[PDB]
Amino acid sequence: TQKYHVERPIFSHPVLQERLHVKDKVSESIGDKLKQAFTCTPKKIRNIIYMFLPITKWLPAYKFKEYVLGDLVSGISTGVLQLPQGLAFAMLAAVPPVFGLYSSFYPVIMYCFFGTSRHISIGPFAVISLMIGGVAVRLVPDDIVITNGTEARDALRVKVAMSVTLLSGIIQFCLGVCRFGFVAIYLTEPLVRGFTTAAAVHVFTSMLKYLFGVKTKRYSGIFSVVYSTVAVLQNVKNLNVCSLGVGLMVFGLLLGGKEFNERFKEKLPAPIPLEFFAVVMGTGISAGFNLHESYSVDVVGTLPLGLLPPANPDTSLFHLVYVDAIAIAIVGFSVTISMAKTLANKHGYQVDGNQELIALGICNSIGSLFQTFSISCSLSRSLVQEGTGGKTQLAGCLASLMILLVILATGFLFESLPQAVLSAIVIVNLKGMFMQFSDLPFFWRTSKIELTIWLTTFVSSLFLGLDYGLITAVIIALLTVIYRTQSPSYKVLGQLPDTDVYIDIDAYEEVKEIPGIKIFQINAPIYYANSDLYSNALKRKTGVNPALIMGARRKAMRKYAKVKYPPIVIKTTFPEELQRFMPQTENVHTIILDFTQVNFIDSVGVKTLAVMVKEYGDVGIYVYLAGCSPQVVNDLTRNRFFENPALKELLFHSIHDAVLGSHVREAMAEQEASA
Amino acid sequence: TQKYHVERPIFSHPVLQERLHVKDKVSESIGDKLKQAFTCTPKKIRNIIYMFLPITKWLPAYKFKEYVLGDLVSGISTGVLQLPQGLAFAMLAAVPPVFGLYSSFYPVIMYCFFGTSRHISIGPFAVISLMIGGVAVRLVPDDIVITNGTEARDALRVKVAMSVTLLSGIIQFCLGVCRFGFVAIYLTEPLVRGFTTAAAVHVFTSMLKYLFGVKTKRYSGIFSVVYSTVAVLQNVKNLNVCSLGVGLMVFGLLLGGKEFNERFKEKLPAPIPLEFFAVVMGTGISAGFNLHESYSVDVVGTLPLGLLPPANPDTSLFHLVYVDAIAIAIVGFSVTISMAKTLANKHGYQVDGNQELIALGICNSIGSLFQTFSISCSLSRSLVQEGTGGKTQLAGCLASLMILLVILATGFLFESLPQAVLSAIVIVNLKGMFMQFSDLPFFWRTSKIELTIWLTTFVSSLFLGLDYGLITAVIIALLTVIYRTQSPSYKVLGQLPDTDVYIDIDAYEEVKEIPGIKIFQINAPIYYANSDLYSNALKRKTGVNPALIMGARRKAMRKYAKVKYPPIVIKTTFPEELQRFMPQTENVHTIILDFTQVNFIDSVGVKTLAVMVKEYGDVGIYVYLAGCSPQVVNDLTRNRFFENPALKELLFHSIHDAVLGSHVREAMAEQEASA
Repeated sequence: TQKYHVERPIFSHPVLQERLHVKDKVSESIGDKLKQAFTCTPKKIRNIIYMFLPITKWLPAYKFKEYVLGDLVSGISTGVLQLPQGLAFAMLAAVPPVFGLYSSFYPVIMYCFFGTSRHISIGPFAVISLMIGGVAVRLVPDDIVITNGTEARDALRVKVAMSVTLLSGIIQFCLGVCRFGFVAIYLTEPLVRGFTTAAAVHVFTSMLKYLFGVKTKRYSGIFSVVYSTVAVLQNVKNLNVCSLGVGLMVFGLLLGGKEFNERFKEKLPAPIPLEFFAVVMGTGISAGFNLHESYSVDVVGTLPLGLLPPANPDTSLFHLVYVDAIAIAIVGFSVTISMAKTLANKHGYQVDGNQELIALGICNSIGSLFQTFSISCSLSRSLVQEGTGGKTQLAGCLASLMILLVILATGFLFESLPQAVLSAIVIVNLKGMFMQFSDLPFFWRTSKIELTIWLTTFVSSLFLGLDYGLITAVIIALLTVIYRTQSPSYKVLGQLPDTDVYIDIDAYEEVKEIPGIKIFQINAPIYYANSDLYSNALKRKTGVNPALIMGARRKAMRKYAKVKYPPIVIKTTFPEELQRFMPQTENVHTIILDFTQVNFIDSVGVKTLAVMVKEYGDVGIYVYLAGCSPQVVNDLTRNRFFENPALKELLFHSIHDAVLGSHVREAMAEQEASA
Repeated sequence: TQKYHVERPIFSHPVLQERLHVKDKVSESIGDKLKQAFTCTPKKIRNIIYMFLPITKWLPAYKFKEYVLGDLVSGISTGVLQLPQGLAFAMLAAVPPVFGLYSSFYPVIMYCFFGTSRHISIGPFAVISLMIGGVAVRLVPDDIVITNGTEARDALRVKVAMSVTLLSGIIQFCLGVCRFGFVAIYLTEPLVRGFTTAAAVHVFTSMLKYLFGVKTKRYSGIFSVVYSTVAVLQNVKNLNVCSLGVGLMVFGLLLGGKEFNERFKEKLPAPIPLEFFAVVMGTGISAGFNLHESYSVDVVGTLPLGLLPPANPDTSLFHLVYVDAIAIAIVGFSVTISMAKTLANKHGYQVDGNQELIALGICNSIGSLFQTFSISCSLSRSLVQEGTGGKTQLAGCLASLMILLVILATGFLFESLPQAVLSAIVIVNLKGMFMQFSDLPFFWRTSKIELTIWLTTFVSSLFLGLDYGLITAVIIALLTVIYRTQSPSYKVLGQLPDTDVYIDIDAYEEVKEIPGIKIFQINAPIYYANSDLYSNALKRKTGVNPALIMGARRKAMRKYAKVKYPPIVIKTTFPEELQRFMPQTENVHTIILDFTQVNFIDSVGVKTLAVMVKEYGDVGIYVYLAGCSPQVVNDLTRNRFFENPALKELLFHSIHDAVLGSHVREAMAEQEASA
């Protein structure tokens, strides 16, 4: 074997630098980058087309042998779940459900043409629908001045909804083309899991009132979940029993069917789309028993059979829906990129945030001309597509084809459909995300920092609106790194004999401390927020406090009473007469602070290091720096730390190098004192 | 000399760990900390008294020999500047100036008894006065229903001012006693410099309208500076010429006097208090020439001579001044701790944020009973106290004594005092902070990160209210560390022969790369926000892209066409027949990623590292980890990275250790292939 044997001299900073020569520093200029990426080679243009327009990329990669059956099953299940869930979001958004039908067909195909993620399901989303409904209510109130019909009111509501949807689409496209979308590098896996869980709880609390069959005022904004829950709880007295009863029966039936599908996962060739049987039996019972006026239950109502021509929305209303459209676009992009990243990490591939944002923005912008409200990623549909075995985006295309087949022919069958059934089917297909709470014990016993980031994201995202909840979750997520820096290892370390290794004294029982040597290590980049903490930790853990040493020297003195710079370290001037009565200690001649684990030095860090070196020299203690990175040396010579040229020799390439240099200097001092 | 000579075996993780034994892990329990700090020794109680009540600490340390003359001069100058500046803040706060006189005497003495900083000047501050005036206007408008006097209106204004001041004092005390104040570890030196500069510009723009002798509506809140400047500019047409003229003459006189004092700093024994001569000549000219009705200029008015008894403020109004008092307390504490830290770093000592907050809160709370509005640190007075040679807080006591001597006897002399003179003297004594702009070129050519943090703090603190401006300046200040992490060194490094040193290949011209070895180093803690960046940088800079290698192998294949886990690294299975037509490269057998510079590993980092190792093994490339810190090894074994026990041997204590281990494994493989 090749034994670890090296014979080199000491490599402090001056003696190492005198053996090295500076580069020629090859020219890396702005013009060199500028002329590149403009030659317009066929490969470059093909790559640009592939990145911007990805449908032409993976269609030749599609394989008929092993993808067709899975894609067909996934598309069938996606359409089956997309019908009533889309209707539910539509009737939640204070618009007729036919507009939800439009918003379930065009955007999916447009995202298939332009989107990157191949496993998420695109369509209407809950909190987007709540925002749209709140905007429409704020513009067009419940009572407006135009028998006693509401067609004009619904027309005004859909006009303002289309206006805010188009504004959100344009601003999303503008953000995407302006290279915004790098923030997808944020949104940590606990963070996105907590965000999706909070969104799920928001959907549950939003559709709880629709399950109960009670109509109340809609709440949008901060503290929306608690206000909605209070509104539901205050109106439980005014309740209908038959709608709640049928909702509970369909709830139990769907829960039993899902448990049966999970229990018999090995037996059936594919999971049967029980969500279609559920809705068809629900509408059959509603039509047969005629609950719409016998019990006066809420019904989704008549469904037009049309494919209305494109229309230009109302631009003039953009002036009042600035912040609303901004919030809608931010939340939609965040949810879409969150679910895309989650599914990509689940499978193994990757998604592009910029491409997702551009595709979503242009999709919303074009679909707004098609009388469709704002879209996002449907989390429940995305998980069920992942579970059933989705592999491509053509499952969404099949879902859109099924939606179209319903619209043109089957649309009049759902006129007698209770909204409680839609609410309950949304809850049962959303119950699959409440199993994402299983990471809480997965994070408690394992990396509690992920636990607290998950809790912070979930709390700030549930009890507060998503548009500010996610930005504050990201803020505390990134300040978590700051906190982790502010609590370093702070370990004093020695060495075990006849080795280069230097390990914590409280680690392994044979790393004997070198007598007279104290080595302090920090696992932090020692910037302003922890420079004083580092100084205090060094003064405490190593047991060498310069202020305490000076105080002890002064009290011993009073007890016994009855350009050229000065040297950094002054020798002890107290004679043996005064030194007879002293609190004698180990009297370490040097302390070395290795900088192998630091990343950079801040200006406050430079000042703290300089004053530390000055204080220890005033006491009479040499201070050496071990293993400073070239960036750290650059940050030191950047400031006025190296104004005194007699500080370049306090720098050492390694801890062992610093220890050996201290030993050599001690031997030289002893030889000079003797000889 | 002691040459660096070591003879030790290879120290990969298993062979190193088998030579070490785990601790007994001495008991560090909660109860051990709990019983400590409750024995109530005389030293402990004395230290608690010293920390909470510091006036008893440094009074015995006061020396009559070298402090008396400097303290007397500093106190004289502080009182001289405190008189008209305090009057100006009072008449800006929509309250009679006598209340500013009260707010210039009691709080200074109370802070002397309780405050820690020994060089800052305590009194009224501008933006605090703007907030108080805005609150008083919002509660009591300009036109209220109670000849045609305003004494009742002024009484209501001072009542609401005292109420909000007391609320700010109580909440400041509550924050201080609740150990809040650790945020003083933030507020970097560029950040506090920019904050003070923005505050100075706010004072200038606020008192510009008072210099012009025009009365407009007061603006408080976000974008206050631009609104105030627009209000001043729109009313330059409605102007008086005599007040502006006398303001310009006193401006020029004070500028000339300050330049003369600076030019003759060596000659005079002490800088003469020209601010007293200025105000006395101004009020003498105002009384003699009688401008109050000849030119109808603004006059500070009659000044009562009283020491009014303590009164209880209006508690019931607390319900409406929540956010206002919160902002006032936050801004006051921030300014005080900022100037305290700046002066402490200028001199060398340190200040306690918690003690400063407690002292300020209790000072404001008690002084609110004395008909005084909210206080803070006066920046201009603090700098002039620092410059004149302040050493103790008794200079503030002398300033308060001078203010009292003015109140009881000399108070009726300032009845005929134009407000333009007060505005101009504030500007001339505030011009000393506009020299703090000199750090902009000190930061451009030196550590541009400090430049951008300074610019961010100044912009967010000037063009936006201080209460949110400072919190957002802190937010971007702490995200600056995140950005600095997201742009690591990203250097591929080799070694120079016969040494342990490993240095960047683009550094010094003799660090020859070991053939078949690629070493990648990151100066970042490789968490979620830069894991993908690290992977891309490794795949790009080292020229080894596993996806590209697999693609090249597949294209060569198509060209030539006409629990027990599997081993991590699979041997190349392509025969020599297919290997004849290949894009042959260096074919590095290993790549080693040293973790000496990283601080921790995130869960996303663990996943990225695992998938990286898997991909490189699939290609057939060994991956080793060099110099992982014990925290990094703990973070790796924390996750499921070490589920496969054949990954513990990819860990090495040093880069040279990993290189030698790779060499030994290559030699063993060659020996096995041959023999």
